[PDB]
Amino acid sequence: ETKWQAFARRRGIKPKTREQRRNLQYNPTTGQWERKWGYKGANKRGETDPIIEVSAAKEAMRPEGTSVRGDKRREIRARVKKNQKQMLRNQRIAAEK
Amino acid sequence: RQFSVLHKDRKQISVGLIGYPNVGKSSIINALRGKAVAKVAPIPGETKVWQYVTLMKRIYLID
Amino acid sequence: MFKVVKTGKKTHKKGWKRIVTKPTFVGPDFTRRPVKYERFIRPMGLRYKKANVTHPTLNVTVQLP
Amino acid sequence: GTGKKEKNRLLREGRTPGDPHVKGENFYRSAKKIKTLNILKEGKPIRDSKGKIVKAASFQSKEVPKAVIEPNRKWFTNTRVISQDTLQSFREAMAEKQKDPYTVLLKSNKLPMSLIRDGPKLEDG
Amino acid sequence: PRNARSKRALEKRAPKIVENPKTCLFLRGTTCSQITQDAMNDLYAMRQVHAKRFHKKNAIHPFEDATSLCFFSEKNDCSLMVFGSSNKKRPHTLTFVRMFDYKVLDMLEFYLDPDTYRSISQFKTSKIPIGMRPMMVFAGTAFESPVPNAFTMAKSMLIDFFRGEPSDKIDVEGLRFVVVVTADEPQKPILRLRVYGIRTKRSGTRLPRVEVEEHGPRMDFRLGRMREPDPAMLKEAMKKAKTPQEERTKKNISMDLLGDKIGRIHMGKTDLSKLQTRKMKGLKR
RNA sequence: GACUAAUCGAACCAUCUAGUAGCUGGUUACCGCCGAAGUUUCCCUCAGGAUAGCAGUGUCGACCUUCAGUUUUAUGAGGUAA
RNA sequence: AUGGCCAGAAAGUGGUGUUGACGCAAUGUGAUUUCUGCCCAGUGCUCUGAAUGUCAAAGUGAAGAAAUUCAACCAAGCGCGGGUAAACGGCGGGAGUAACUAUGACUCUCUGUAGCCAAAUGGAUUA
RNA sequence: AGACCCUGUUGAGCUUGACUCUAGUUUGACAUUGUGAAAAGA
RNA sequence: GUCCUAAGGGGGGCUCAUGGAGAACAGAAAUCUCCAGUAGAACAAAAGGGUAAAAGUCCCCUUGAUUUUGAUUUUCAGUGUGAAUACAAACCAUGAAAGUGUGGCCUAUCGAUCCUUUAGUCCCUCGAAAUUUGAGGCUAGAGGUGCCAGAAAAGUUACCACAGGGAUGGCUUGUGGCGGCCAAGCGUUCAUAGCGACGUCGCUUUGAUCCUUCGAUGUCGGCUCUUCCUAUCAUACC
Ligand SMILES: Nc1nc2c(ncn2[C@@H]2O[C@H](COP(=O)(O)OP(=O)(O)OP(=O)(O)O)[C@@H](O)[C@H]2O)c(=O)[nH]1
Ligand SMILES: [Mg+2]
Ligand SMILES: [Mg+2]
Repeated sequence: ETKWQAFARRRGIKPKTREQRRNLQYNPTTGQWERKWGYKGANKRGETDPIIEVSAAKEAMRPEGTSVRGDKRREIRARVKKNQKQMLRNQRIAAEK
Repeated sequence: RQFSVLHKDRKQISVGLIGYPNVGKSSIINALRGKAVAKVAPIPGETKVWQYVTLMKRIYLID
Repeated sequence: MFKVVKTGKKTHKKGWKRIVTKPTFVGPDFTRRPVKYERFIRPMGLRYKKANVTHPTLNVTVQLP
Repeated sequence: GTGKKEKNRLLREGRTPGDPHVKGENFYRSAKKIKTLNILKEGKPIRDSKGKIVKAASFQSKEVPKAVIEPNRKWFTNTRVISQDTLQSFREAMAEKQKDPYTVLLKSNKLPMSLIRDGPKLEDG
Repeated sequence: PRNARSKRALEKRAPKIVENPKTCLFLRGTTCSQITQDAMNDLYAMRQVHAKRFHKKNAIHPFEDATSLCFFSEKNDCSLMVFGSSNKKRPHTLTFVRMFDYKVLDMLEFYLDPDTYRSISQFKTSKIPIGMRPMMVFAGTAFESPVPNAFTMAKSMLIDFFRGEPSDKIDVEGLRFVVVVTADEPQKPILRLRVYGIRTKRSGTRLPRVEVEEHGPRMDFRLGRMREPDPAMLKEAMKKAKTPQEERTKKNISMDLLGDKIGRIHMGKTDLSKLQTRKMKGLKR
């Protein structure tokens, strides 16, 4: 058992259903169906949009060379790096066991 | 107990008692419990409403 | 969909129970939960087992389970 | 001994430290039991000083959801299929059937009963 | 496993509840006689579908070191190995080697009799189709010894070699070749391996009359050096996994002929002898 | 949870004590000059906050620069009618 | 009785007690009749039975120029290992065996129109 | 200005492996605590 | 900082890196042609024998982004038409076919103005002086919740009390819903589509059976007595 599996067994966390974990959601504003993640997913909404609202303070704190169009990809890379470190820790623990 | 073993997947079983008036449904429930838990009278129609009595952990009796 | 079913002998009554106000399908081998642990109430007068199904191609309406 | 405090009980039972807890946990109450007993205490909305509901009760959410159906290829396929050999075997089985009082029915098998049960008598038909 | 193809290979090589048919690796040492190479060719022809063949010379002595055999099992996913050798002490040797978990489970040497060995091509008969599993017949008193010995392990390896693929059904036209292994208790006993084709003839009875014709190859072996399995590894290899379609029998739970789940209740004998009836006023004389 | 001087799920008396309330009620002459407003922006919310904006008194500075919920000109969007 | 149950800030203090198991103190049930579904051993009750496994204060030994630091040792209770008020509680039976002790586990199958028996009665349908 | 509903930085009574304490009980050490012997050792 | 009808699967065709000889610019290095080329390229893994009419590279089709069923396996379920899971079967894609192949991979969370730790010799102070330990301040570093510490302050009051705040509508009535067809007409007549009253057609016992009553959260009454409406049971007329 990994760390998440042990924690879920202790806390009584139920596994999500296959219908609940589908990569599909209904966007009301566009009135269309879209993916939550992956190619053209909801996690990258607005990277290809023609106009993006930018906060003045956020743009001032933004480093030179970077733009608003890569912030979501930055957050995805950070989350993927954290998940990868966690799964590597789990694999190392399972290898020791 | 055998019915409870057969329905071990469920949390408990309910056993409802039916019949004519004055046949002894409440008397049977009281006898199974070993205690006067349901009202008993020789006049017909003493029991007017449905009543739950917890016989064991997984056995309920319904008068 | 859900209406509050009030229980208790006091003037202030517990309201944890809900009752489904629309028709439901309970399926086969249905035994109701006991009243102490029955939060959702699906009344027997609203349970349906058959429906009038129409085939768009054959233009035939049959009552089906 | 060790102590009747909740922390001492946690180290005595060896639960992994840092785990979250449901409010009201003790020796007599697990998280499942607290959820079960708080179900009985549910049903009261959160109101302001003027009685207006600011948070709805359980299963009284008052917000209208977007009731839509996605296009899916699964809607236009057959969910259940059965073969002629299987139908013939079921017909032979139901012809072979005999009633035993000391046996009980625990789970009904979902079968196309109209294609398995025998036809009515010709006089009635 | 980045690619789906490499992932498929890894899942195929992963342990399973029901196993894949075992793969046999045919390889030879630095010295291997032509008779031994012909015997390896005949065994490969018997087992074409689930075998791989090496073509180089390997300086490996299997009873001294088997690390290279473990490496080859790891790389080729082969659980059986036929290793050819030739020597002054042992002129023609076939070393049947069986793995478990990519480590050597057991090993057995066969010494060929060279003057009586006949290849498949030297018999002028119709041959077995590719992919057809032949039936097996084991004859003699050497296979029912109470102690596990070299003959019993040879029987096990030959069963695992000519096992083929498992099947719950078989066509009646696929019962036309038989492989017969004969060996007797006793100076060294000779294990004789023969393959025959089967002809059927009318006999005036529903059961047909079976007639045999020699198919080849004709092999005579003397059992040689012997490497028995470790005990714990032997129990780990003889553990039998349970198929998920094989249900566990529950007490008083069954399934009827219509698929309904049926429970059994038991009432017991009705004993009313110790019941005292009510002594009413009207029952007294 | 009855009684304990008409006082009891903690008697009566005096003091700390003018205890505390964000809640309720009230808050006392006249005239004149101005004079309003409800996500604008950020913060975990309800039992939330600041903050932008709108106002009044004084001043000071050359009350210096002039600017403007408007049109026109030209160029965009709307090339949409015609 | 060098005792229990209490009360008291304490006391060379008081009550039970001018008392001593047919007594004192604390409980549950509540006349009489009826009356103890079958079997245990999970929680609990109690066993000075072996351990130091947790192991404070004081004490012991070592290092430093000392402040200080590190080590064994470490009572009761807990823990471990036994018997139960078997109270709570869990437990559908009965047979075998290959396990061999707890937990087994793997199969088999289980459904008298007023009597008999008990020291007149068979009751709670209690005056 | 009753009752009922709702709100509170709400008050108060009661309960429990809720928190921090504590009466009581139990265990260890020190002083009260003196006098000799008979051994075992350093 | 950019780009993509995504990856994947199936089928078909072709052979690569390099060397030699040649071709205006083109000259070691652009593109094209021939010959030789066991892979010496590319794709994966870590061969001590991976892949050559392919496992490489280009075309065609699917792109449907995680299908259905299960009395079976494992786990769980106070929301038990079971859920997740494994396996099997069916489906699906491709191909002429043999067949091939998919129907996911993972993970507690919180702090970064945080936690832990190191060095300062030529940094400062310990306020009577000096030295050595030690402590504090300041500065500079290192790592990132395995070895970076920690993340456990519950209920009840029908025994009660206080300070306050409160207590859809010119609606309805006599004729069902869904689906198809016809349909006078409305539109349209460079598109012949779209609405459509009146209707119709399919689902919802030879006068039977009586052995199938299907859930109080929402509360009504009774007496006495007066009046009004008509949507008239009776009396009156047609
Ligand atoms: N002699 C005898 N009398 C019995 C027995 N069982 C029940 N009775 C009597 O029968 C009477 C009626 O039975 P009840 O206890 O009222 O139960 P019921 O049949 O549900 O009656 P209702 O509640 O009115 O429907 C009881 O008063 C008993 O005294 C029995 O086994 N033997
Ligand atoms: Mg009765
Ligand atoms: Mg009754």
